[PDB]
Amino acid sequence: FTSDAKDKPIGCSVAISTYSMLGHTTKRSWEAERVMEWLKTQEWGLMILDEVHTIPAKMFRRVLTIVQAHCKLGLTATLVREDDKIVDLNFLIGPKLYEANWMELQNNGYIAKVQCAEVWCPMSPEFYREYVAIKTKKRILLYTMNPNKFRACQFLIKFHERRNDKIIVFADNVFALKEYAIRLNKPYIYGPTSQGERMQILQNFKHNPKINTIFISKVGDTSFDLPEANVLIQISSHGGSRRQEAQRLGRVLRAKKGMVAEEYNAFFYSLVSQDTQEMAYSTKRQRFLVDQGYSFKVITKLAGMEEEDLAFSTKEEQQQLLQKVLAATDLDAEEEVVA
Amino acid sequence: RGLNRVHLQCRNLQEFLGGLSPGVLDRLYGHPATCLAVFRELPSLAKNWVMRMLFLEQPLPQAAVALWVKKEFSKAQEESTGLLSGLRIWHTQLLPGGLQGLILNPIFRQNLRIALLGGGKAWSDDTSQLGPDKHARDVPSLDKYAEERWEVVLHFMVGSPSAAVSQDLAQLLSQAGLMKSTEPGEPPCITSAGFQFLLLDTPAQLWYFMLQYLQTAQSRGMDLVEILSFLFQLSFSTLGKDYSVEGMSDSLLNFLQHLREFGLVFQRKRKSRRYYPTRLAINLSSGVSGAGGTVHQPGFIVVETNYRLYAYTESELQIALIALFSEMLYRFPNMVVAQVTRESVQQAIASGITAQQIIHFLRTRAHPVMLKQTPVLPPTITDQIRLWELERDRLRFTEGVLYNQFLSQVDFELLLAHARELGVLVFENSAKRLMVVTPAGHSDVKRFWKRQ
Amino acid sequence: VNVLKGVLIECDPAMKQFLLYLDESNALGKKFIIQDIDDTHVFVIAELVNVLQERVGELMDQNAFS
Repeated sequence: FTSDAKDKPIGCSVAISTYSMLGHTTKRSWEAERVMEWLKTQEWGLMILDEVHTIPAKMFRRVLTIVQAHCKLGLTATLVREDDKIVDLNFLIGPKLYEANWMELQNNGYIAKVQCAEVWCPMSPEFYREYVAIKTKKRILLYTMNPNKFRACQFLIKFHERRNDKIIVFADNVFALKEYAIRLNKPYIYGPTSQGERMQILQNFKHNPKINTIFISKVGDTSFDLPEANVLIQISSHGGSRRQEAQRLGRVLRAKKGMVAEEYNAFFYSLVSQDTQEMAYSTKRQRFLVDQGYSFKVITKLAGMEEEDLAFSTKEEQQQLLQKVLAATDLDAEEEVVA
Repeated sequence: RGLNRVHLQCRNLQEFLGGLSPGVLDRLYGHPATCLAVFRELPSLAKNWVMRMLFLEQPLPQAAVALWVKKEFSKAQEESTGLLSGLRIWHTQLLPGGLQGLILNPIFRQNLRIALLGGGKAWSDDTSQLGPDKHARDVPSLDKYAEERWEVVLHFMVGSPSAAVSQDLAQLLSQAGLMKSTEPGEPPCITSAGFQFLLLDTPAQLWYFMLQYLQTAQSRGMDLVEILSFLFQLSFSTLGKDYSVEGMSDSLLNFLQHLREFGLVFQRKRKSRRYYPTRLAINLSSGVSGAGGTVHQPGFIVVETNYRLYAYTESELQIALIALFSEMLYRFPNMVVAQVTRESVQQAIASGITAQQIIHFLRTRAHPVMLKQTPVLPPTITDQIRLWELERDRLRFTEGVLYNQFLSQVDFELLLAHARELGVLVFENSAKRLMVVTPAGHSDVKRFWKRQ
Repeated sequence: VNVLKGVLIECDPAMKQFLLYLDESNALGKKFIIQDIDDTHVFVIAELVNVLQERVGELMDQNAFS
């Protein structure tokens, strides 16, 4: 029951629905006359909230008033809600019933130990020209397309592929993620990617062991049916909410079967350009991670980052990349839409 | 800021004595205890060879002695050799036919021998047959007194109230360059070196502080050799036993008064002729406090992976030190809570404090519960503490003289050859024919540029 | 003529460009680079190194943000 799709009140037994449909101010459609009057009439024996930690007071108050369910159960990712603000709406549901300790999940392998790391890549002199000169947000590509960041990304991906670790690569920009995945010759998914073209990749990643690394647009910041992976790398450490980043990180990362004895059986990477606006979000992520108890480290260089064949090894290819970045418009350099 | 930040050059016994005159060292080696102090400070390499050679007056050939150590370790043996010779301990003598025989300085030999076995003096020590002293002082009372005195000096650097010290000592703190004279009347101020010293450990602190006293000693007319020998005898003294000021020069009396005021020695009265040496004096040697909480007194800082510091300390001094590099969060009666952060550590860095000082300062004070593990400080903290300085210690300044834009490559290669000839070359660019030379060559090469 | 006393400044290539940009911006109030000599070394007017160290450090901090 959601205006994005056809719905079936007749003989329903479990209505699964979207708050923004139900907490409307005024009817969305005749389909709201169909369902909302019907839903206002039903008395559900139990209400399950999957994202109560994200719903605003007004939408929750409207929903609770409309349904009047006999029991309500609030499911949350984190106790502190981004919409908690002055009033903790949790009391509308009731006390906290239980809290699974991060240590109990890690000690029992339910949630893998995630290696949080940041590749603090030194800024390239040429990119530094453009970084300080470009005060506008077109600067985003400069920290994102630094050869140091690309070469480190390429190595670690090929490393995690050698380990046959399922890995997903995420970025804040269309051109950046495209140029990476294209030059790396790896799958990339975007909004225009048709479901069959998308499923071809997903099935060959979720089940076929050949595809170890896939590239996913900023859409991964939200529900885009992201697959399961053991390693995640942020091409940009620039990003939004720390909790939403942490939510995404846990959503995708899964314990690598049989590797729990290793230092880590899950890995997270976020790539950082030194002396750039990325370092604050990097620092705040670093802090928020250690605050949340996650293990963290910083990376600058590791074996193979220069001992292996990696792109842009010559000044000209670096120049072509930088000129292609400079020739790209602000739109191609701006933050990729999330949808 | 033409050069890098001012660093507190920690000169151990080798660096200090290595600059002294042989006659001074010979006079110093006059006492048996001075020889033992020097000897014990030597590396095990020298320590064994000296002991092995002590009973000979024959100039053993340099090669045979060098052939006492295995091929791979002979290279490391050169370090001890260079030290022993540089420290006048080893003097070459020639075997028949001019072969390089080796001999230890007879004074040093004879004093070590008099140290091990009877000699004309009984270690220059005696009881004077006196009984138990009036107003007996206990070992813990001596330690606390010495501690209190040392704390008062550190408190004086911190500029806290009740830090009672003589102006000559306050002057020395400023004269040594620890307390910066940024304002008239010498109000509490500290240089980078003084902060580094504050974070340094007690034995290295006391050692270098006394080295500055010695550096000013002859400027103050005090007897270097005598004070040093007295200090070494004190380092080899016993806490509970009593020692006498009988037969001490006024120079030693002045130093003894400082030494008493400094809390290294306890006296019944300033004028009394019998005293008890404190733990600090016995422990006054160029050594290391350790890689974790101190053997003599355990650490109290519970450093945690989340950069949170739980220092079980009451001491306003220690607390104030933690405030220099860490951001403090709470004060609790038995424990203090703080966290290390970029800003607060960048405060230490900008004040001129190497991250290793903080790492070691925390290590030496690491609470004993943090022990029983190889790394006492988690790697993430150690790495990020260092990374914070490595973030902002990339710019390295160096004063020099630039030679550029010569008329041809011959000029560059000639000037570079001249820079190579004099070893005054700092850096050069052969593509643009650019050369940087030490400032000493400024006039010499500028004038030569008119001649070439 | 071809001789200057000054300070050799060792910096990484990124801060080489920062020094060049900061000198080009005149952002210490005066020109401070004497010349670029290598990708890692620059020769600088000793008077402005005192200000350079602070303004670079502050701008390195500022560059972290936003």
